[PDB]
Amino acid sequence: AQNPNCNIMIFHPTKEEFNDFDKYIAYMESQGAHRAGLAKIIPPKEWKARETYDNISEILIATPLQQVASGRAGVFTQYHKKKKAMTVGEYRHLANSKKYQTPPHQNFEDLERKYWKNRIYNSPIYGADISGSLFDENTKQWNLGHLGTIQDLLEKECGVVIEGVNTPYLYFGMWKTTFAWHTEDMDLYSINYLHLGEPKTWYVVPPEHGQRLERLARELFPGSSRGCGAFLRHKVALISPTVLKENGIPFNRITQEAGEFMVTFPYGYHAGFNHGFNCAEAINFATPRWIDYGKMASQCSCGEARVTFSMDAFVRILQPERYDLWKRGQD
Ligand SMILES: O=C(O)CNC(=O)C(=O)O
Ligand SMILES: [Mg+2]
Ligand code: NI
Ligand SMILES: [Zn+2]
Repeated sequence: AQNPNCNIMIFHPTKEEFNDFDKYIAYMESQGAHRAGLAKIIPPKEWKARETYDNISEILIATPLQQVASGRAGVFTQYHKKKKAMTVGEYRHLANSKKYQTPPHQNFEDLERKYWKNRIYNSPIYGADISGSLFDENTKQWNLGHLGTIQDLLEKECGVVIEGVNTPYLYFGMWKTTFAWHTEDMDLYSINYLHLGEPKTWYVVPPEHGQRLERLARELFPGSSRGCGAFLRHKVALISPTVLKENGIPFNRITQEAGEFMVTFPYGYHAGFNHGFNCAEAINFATPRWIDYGKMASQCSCGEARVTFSMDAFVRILQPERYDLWKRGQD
């Protein structure tokens, strides 16, 4: 078995190897990358996502989200308070303000310490989940707006044609902006490219150990657990590395820098935070190996998780028994 300790692997494809996306994902899996739940891909030196980022300030963040925490430093939830629209140029100025900027620090580890110590005492503002792409249309390799669609993968694998579309999302972050512990919708893969700015630190649980994280989460968030049998689908709970270590939960961590891709694998729980002003782009995707994870994915039916139009068909075809109850939660 390749990568039996489930370490995060880092890949350096050549420009030749960067041509065929599906093939390279299958290669990474042949080396055991999926066992970690997360892999880093450093693009060939010849590759670029676009020529410059000089003209992005007029992108609109229609609903910036203020991430307000409740709990204790290592075990907290966050809720998202909607704020007034602002441009990316306005948001970048805000991120660089004295109130919101990254503090002085020695290195990523020092910054990570300061994050866990201090996050809950602040409410950073996240420009998340903005439909769109920063890849130049002429970028042919690993262009997240030109991937094969999950609907087409389900059709190729299973023969059933379904409605729905699959497009990327932009994320504009600042210091302390936070992504809560989650897997993807329908336990899909994700791919995330850090276009610009300051780093993003990731934490990940190997897929084979995801249920250990779920059991800890039920213990640590007991009211939430009673409310919903899949409450991590709400994407609100945070648990620190120290707490995970105290409770024996297997995990790994890595920092992504600008110019790097990360891939999350089916049922790889992940969480993290941004170091300062940045912009990332991410999208879900599928491979043949995903289908069995899709069929087994938990679902929130309490009404909180509320997701895209396109998840309907995935539930309806892969999980017909659950369909009725899950759709009640959607309506
Ligand atoms: O970058 C973020 O805030 C969150 N991204 C992801 O969870 C992802 O790419 O799967
Ligand atoms: Mg612009
Ligand atoms: Ni994710
Ligand atoms: Zn729920």
